[PDB]
Amino acid sequence: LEPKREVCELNPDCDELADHIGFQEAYRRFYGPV
Repeated sequence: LEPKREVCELNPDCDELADHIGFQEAYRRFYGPV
């Protein structure tokens, strides 16, 4: 797994994850590999 969540921070879709946990599950929802 490489730096992929860099874009996640921009899109509120998975960015909201960092609000209560901020791990990867949210990003995996629309990608898969972390």
